[PDB]
Amino acid sequence: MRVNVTLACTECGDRNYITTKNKRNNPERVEMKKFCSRENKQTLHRE
Amino acid sequence: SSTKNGRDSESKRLGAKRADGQFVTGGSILYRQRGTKIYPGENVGRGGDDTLFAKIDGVVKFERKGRDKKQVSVYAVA
Amino acid sequence: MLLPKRVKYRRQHRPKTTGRSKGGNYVTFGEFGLQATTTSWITSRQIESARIAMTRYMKRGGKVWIKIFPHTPYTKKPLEVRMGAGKGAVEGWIAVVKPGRILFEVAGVSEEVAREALRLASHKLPVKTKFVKREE
RNA sequence: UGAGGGUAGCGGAGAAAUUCCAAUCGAACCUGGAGAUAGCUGGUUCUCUCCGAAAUAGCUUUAGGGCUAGCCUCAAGUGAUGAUUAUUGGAGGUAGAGCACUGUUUGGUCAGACAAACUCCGAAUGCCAAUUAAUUUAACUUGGGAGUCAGAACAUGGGUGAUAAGGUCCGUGUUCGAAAGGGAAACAGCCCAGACCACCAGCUAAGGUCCCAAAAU
RNA sequence: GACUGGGGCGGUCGCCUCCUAAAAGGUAACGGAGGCGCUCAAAGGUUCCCUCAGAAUGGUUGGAAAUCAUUCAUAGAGUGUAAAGGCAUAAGGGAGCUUGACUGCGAGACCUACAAGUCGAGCAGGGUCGAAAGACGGACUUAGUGAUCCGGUGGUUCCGCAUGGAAGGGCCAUCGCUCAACGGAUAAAAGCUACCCCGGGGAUAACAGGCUUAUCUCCCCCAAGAGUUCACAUCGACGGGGAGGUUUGGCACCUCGAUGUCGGCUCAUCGCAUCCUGGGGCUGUAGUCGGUCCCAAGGGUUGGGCUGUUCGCCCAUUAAAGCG
RNA sequence: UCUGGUGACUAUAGCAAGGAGGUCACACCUGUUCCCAUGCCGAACACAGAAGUUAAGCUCCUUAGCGACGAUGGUAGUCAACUUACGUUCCGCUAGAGUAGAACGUUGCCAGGC
Ligand SMILES: [Mg+2]
Ligand SMILES: [Mg+2]
Repeated sequence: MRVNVTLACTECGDRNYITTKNKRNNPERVEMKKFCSRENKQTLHRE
Repeated sequence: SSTKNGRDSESKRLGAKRADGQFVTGGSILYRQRGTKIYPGENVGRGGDDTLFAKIDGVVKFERKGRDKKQVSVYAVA
Repeated sequence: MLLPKRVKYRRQHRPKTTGRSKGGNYVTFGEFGLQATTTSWITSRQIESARIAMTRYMKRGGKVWIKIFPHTPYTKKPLEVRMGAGKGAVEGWIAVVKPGRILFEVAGVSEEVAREALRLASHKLPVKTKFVKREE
């Protein structure tokens, strides 16, 4: 199954990205890091 | 009996938009293509989906370089 | 029954029949030939009938080379149907000739035997042919 | 079978046929809502002057209807940006031809052949340009008003059909549509040619010169 | 529901690539031939290096195509998934670090009725690989999708009906569709009419006219052979060429404010491709009878049973029981 | 000119058989003390370098067998015109593909040492 998810920053509580993952190849939550809007920095992101 | 056929894609207008010798501006689209039938030359930038366009504004030339390969250049002074 | 083993497409457009022959104008193997002078399709049943007619009068004392082959198939729909709603199945196979093209060649037989041996095959072919000997 | 009576329209009566209910009954008649509604038919009345189309695209509970775009018209505004050849540059793979590739194919690596979905090659024209010269007179912009969305033959490139139809579906050109006149015996589409009105003058086109019937037995 | 070589029945409806498409773009048919409604946390970014298919020879013979080495190769393999254009600049084949599968934008142009769709140098904010110049806002390229209204979820420096709060609305970010008849009538929908009724159309069918001649009816060329030998007395294989416009059809031009449809009675009339009679030519014609083919339309061409019959089959005749 | 670097005109430069040459250089070649290297291997990419040789590479020269290039002349098509219905003809432009002759064993730029 491929189900879209919606990332969220941790230090600031705000959804700011969308992705899609494969439920077989990655059963655990995705933990990339991307540019944020409030801090002008690059904190983490996690579903 | 029946037919299993018909059913075509419509069109994508896919050829030369500007012609050899005229003053093109800074972002004009110079060719639409699948693959690279005609290469980007100098002062010309190949875009994504291979649609090469101009960068600085000047005259255009379609010039040959190899055995079966071609390129498009744009030169500055008009 | 002359037909290709496999063709890449079974339903083709009809071939063009005006002008003059592309190539195959000269006798090149045998010694006497049969060149057509009018344009028509020939449909591979009228080559089974003009080959055997040449074979019997020669008493199988020479060789026969047919220099055409039906490549192109031609269609037809059954009787008492309305127009459109498809394109019919393959009926048979045609071959186009144009005025100049050698059809048949013979070798290994005399001239006055072969001249009365090619007349028995032009009356089973539609086109008006004549009797051409080799380039000298 | 006479006489007097009863059942009434979303209703009566029916030994049952959609049968009868004031010459009409798959749901009577009369005035009212009501000038119901109609993308469908017929009709629409005075005269001259100038310009003069379309029968195509896209979407539609759409296919004989509608809306925007295309083609005509009147007025304002920019003002050679419109057309035509001559020279010049360049994009592109048709006709033709050829098997180097993908498949087809006849006779002993050699000789020969075939191709809408094959190309080592490849015209004639067309198309886009220069801001270059020569002849001509259009062209874009903003606003007012409609029409048209059933097209037809002939010529010439091809599809479908049977190298069938005055067949049907697309590309380019002309005439009819909206066009009289001379010719084709008669005949919207073929060939010559575009009528401002008058004349009992003239020279010619397509086609014609014995006679009907103008002109050479 | 609509298209529909009348309607029904079957089929198909949107997006992608090729061909017909007539060497720029564009271009139709119930014309020819295939896919799509997804998948990848590495199959994406960057940096450094490598080049393939098969052929042939050899040996645990795993046919030399399991694996193994040498030559030859010019692109004949491969590129997530159809086909076209494209590339060993690699856009193909392996490793390490990695999140640009970024936030705010966007001069210009392609394309187009409108709504949308597509490419975009460059400027700032934060980053990543590389020594650096530099490259990177997804994948070799194009398909993998759906207006509005309405509701749900997280944020908000916006309003909040006397004032202070709140219930509510606003913008930014995302979610609910085989609305697949894919520009989507509504949150919600199948039939019968020969009991039928109004508005239209020869724009569109059934009968007849017309064009065409695949079918249908006759006619002919070549000649293998059947006929003791013998192609042509007679028959005419496999193949080729036409005429007629009676059959079954194809096209939808004339008539839907009427062209109203089969056979036999009554009465005709014309064609020659002749059933009878008249005149000939061959004959495998002894004689009687026949068979074929050519000239010939002047007259003639029966009476009944069975069927609504068209064909037809039978019974008794006759010079003959002609086809249109 | 003559050698090496380095971009251009890009098979008229190629591919293949022969033949000549080497302190000026490029190579061939010996090595693993280390940075560096194999998903197997100093073969390769690095790195150290008295010695060893023109054999292959590169460099020069000639032979045109193979690939590439290619006229003139004629034909096929075809824009325009005139009759025409014929698998058409005649006239005026343009001009192919194949084939013959032939050109052909590269023409040059810029810095560095002879
Ligand atoms: Mg814009
Ligand atoms: Mg737009």
